[PDB]
Amino acid sequence: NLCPFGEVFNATKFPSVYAWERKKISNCVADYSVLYNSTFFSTFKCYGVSATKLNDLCFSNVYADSFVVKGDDVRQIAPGQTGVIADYNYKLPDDFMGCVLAWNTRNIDATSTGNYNYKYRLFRKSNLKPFERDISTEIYQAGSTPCNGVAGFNCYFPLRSYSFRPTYGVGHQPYRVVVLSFELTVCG
Amino acid sequence: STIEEQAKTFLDKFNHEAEDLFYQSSLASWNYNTNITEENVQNMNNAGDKWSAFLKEQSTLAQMYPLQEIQNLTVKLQLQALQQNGSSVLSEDKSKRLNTILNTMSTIYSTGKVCNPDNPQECLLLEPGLNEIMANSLDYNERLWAWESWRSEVGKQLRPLYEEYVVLKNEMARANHYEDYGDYWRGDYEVNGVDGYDYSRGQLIEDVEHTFEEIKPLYEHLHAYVRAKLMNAYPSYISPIGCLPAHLLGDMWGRFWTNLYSLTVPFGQKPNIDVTDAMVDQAWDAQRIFKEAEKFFVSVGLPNMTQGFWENSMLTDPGNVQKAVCHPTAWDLGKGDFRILMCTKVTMDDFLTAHHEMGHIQYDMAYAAQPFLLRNGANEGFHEAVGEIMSLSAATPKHLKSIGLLSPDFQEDNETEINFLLKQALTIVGTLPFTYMLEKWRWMVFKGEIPKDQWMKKWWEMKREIVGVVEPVPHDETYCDPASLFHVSNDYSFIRYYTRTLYQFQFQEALCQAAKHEGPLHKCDISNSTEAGQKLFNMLRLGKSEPWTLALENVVGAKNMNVRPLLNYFEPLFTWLKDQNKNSFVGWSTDWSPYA
Ligand SMILES: *[C@@H]1O[C@H](CO)[C@@H](O[C@@H]2O[C@H](CO)[C@@H](O[C@@H]3O[C@H](CO)[C@@H](O)[C@H](O)[C@@H]3O)[C@H](O)[C@H]2NC(C)=O)[C@H](O)[C@H]1NC(C)=O
Ligand SMILES: *[C@@H]1O[C@H](CO)[C@@H](O[C@@H]2O[C@H](CO)[C@@H](O[C@@H]3O[C@H](CO)[C@@H](O)[C@H](O)[C@@H]3O)[C@H](O)[C@H]2NC(C)=O)[C@H](O)[C@H]1NC(C)=O
Ligand SMILES: *[C@@H]1O[C@H](CO)[C@@H](O)[C@H](O)[C@H]1NC(C)=O
Ligand SMILES: *[C@@H]1O[C@H](CO)[C@@H](O)[C@H](O)[C@H]1NC(C)=O
Ligand SMILES: *[C@@H]1O[C@H](CO)[C@@H](O)[C@H](O)[C@H]1NC(C)=O
Ligand SMILES: *[C@@H]1O[C@H](CO)[C@@H](O)[C@H](O)[C@H]1NC(C)=O
Ligand SMILES: [Cl-]
Ligand SMILES: [Cl-]
Ligand SMILES: [Zn+2]
Repeated sequence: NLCPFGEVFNATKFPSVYAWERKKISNCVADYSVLYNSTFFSTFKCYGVSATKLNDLCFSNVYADSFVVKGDDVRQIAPGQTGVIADYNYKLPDDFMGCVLAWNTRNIDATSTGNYNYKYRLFRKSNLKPFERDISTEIYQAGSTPCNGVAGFNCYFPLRSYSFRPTYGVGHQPYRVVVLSFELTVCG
Repeated sequence: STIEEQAKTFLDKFNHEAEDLFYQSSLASWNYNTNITEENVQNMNNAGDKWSAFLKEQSTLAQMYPLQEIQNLTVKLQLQALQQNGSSVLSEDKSKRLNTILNTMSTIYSTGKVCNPDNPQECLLLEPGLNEIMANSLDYNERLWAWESWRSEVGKQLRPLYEEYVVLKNEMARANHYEDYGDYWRGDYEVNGVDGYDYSRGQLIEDVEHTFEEIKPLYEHLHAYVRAKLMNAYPSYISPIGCLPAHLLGDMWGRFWTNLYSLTVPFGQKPNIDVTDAMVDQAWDAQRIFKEAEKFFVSVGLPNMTQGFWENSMLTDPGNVQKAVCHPTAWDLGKGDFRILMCTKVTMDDFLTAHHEMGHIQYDMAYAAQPFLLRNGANEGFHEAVGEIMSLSAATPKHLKSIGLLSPDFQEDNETEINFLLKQALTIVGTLPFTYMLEKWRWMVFKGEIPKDQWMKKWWEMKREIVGVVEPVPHDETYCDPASLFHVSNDYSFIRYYTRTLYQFQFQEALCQAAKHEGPLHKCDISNSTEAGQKLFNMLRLGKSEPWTLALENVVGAKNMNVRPLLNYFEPLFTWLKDQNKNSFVGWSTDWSPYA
């Protein structure tokens, strides 16, 4: 059977980066011609493997991570980054083997009145481990005074929402990212 | 947790929350200036009041972090910016009354109109009525009427409002640990913390006066040359040893002597460099003007204009179907949104202005990576100086010939160059004594050195001595001539125009050295010079993070403003003026008046 790559890339709804979702790919044959011979993506950078030799290759299973970040935050979806997205939202291992694909979605993910659905984690105790996922909305305690559930002075809400608008610069417009992880069923 | 670390996380919350509210307020005022409706004037105020109310909330929240407990100089600058009490240090009624007089002054300045006694049905406001008279008319009485009526009609109304304006502004500055309101304005140049780069608020007064003494010789010869030419235009009205009457200087206040070029042109026979008809014949539109201006910044190493610039800017007048403010402005809404508001016409003056405003955008694009409170020029004079150096290079005949707007066989005589420098001096160096004397008068008023019963008495004593300009008719304390200027009655500092003028020539001389220029400084064009662009970008990226003394040092190599680069620009004209004034009187007597 063909692997459902259209179910992740052409998916209508995409999740926030802090609550990124993962989809496992098991027994199916892949067709990477659709993903590689297309100028629709703005970023198409592979790590540990090449963008062409994958056609004659097999893996135990493929994991597809999908989320939405701003244009300038796409550089952090890469091995060895230390930004806010990489530390508190989505971190890749140093020995990552896969490809990161992103494309601009200004017309569907940014509204004139401000699309505040897409969020990200700004404050967190320590960084996330590789492939870790944190959806906790606990009040972040930045000070010594306890917060007791109510955010106040030195007590900030951990999540802040992206503020995507179609008039933003390209660096602040919404970009949908799909990270394909390779683990050693799926062949070319 | 360290107080420094608690403040850093607080600034993170602020930088993300303020960047969103500032964009809503900026886009709201954009929708008004590009589409003047009542629905947009309230959306501008609603998003504006929300940003103002947000800044006050974060102000008191930021004050709970002791600024002395912070060791990081960068985060220390951000807290100090938020901890400014501003107008809230007043009581609820004094702050409410302050905004009432500030609005009444701004209203009567823009809506005040004077009527002609000879024709009472002819009533004109300042723009374009009275400004057209002061800029074109050659009638002594017509100019004297427009000059006196503007200061006796709308000036006298500002006198009681400006008195209460001074006392209320002093109660704010003295309450914020400042000597006076003048000391508050000088705090923009204040640097305190960096060894070898500090700068006190009082040091500005010392430096502005020290550099002004070196401008006196160039200004005195320009004053003597203009006076000699003005006597031929107004015989039996000007003394060859006295000051120039104020109503004969080219505009309402004598701020710029640009309109005197037709009366003071050195060589009227030589062809004028106006490429206006050239672009009209080559089928140029506003897109070509900005595309060509975009190519200029790319030629020096700076990047292109963003897609949002080409998608969102208003480069033409929408006409009677959509009213819009046509003041050329460069908008930095934040979040990667850079725009330019300009009703561009196919002329040479709009071609040079397009380079000025796009220079502001290149400055805004550079420091966009800095935190929110640090996205601004080094001081109040740095931004205008960057935009001015672009129009200097774009206006040189070498640049116009290379683009195709001037004929390749245009001969650049030594008289065409004196014509250009004389026109530049009437605008550039002619405003320096006016700018300094004006801010000097307000500094003394705020400090309490000029009592109310001699505001206008001391105002014209300084006009005669510093600027060399005498009033045509005597004014008592009923008048308020300084308030008849926009910047005085609209609560704006004015010393920025003096400092930017010395900065722009320090920048030009510094860039032309990196550009390997070899001729006179006024003939320099930094086009195609990637070295000059890299030298300039090293300061644009700093924003307000590094002190202005350090940012200025990164380009010119000096920790303070210098007047020598300004004199080198007008050096060929300065030696020519001394030769012209060999049989004239250089200087003026502070006693002659056209009514003694
Ligand atoms: C004042 O505080 C700021 C921020 O706390 C200090 O600047 C910060 O310096 C660190 C160390 O280099 C920067 O982190 C670096 O990020 C890059 C990104 O790729 C990474 O490769 C490095 O491994 C490192 O993690 C941090 O970005 C930077 N902050 C900013 C806003 O640029 C600054 O040095 C402090 N100044 C003083 C005088 O204490
Ligand atoms: C910076 O360097 C560029 C290098 O291209 C200079 O632009 C070039 O300017 C010359 C005129 O000075 C253009 O020559 C013209 O070529 C056409 C042929 O298409 C010819 O028919 C005309 O009579 C004219 O000679 C040349 O095309 C143009 N370069 C390009 C690529 O179009 C530019 O002037 C330099 N800026 C400076 C020195 O400030
Ligand atoms: C999504 O739809 C477009 C429609 O043009 C198609 O070209 C593309 O291959 C589709 N993507 C996937 C992953 O099937
Ligand atoms: C602002 O005013 C309040 C009112 O008491 C005062 O406590 C605070 O110190 C002032 N802020 C500064 C920076 O002086
Ligand atoms: C700038 O934009 C022009 C199109 O307007 C393009 O041809 C050129 O390659 C761009 N150059 C840079 C450095 O962005
Ligand atoms: C221009 O130069 C010529 C000789 O090169 C000289 O005779 C003439 O006086 C100069 N004109 C001016 C205005 O200096
Ligand atoms: Cl005046
Ligand atoms: Cl004198
Ligand atoms: Zn400007």
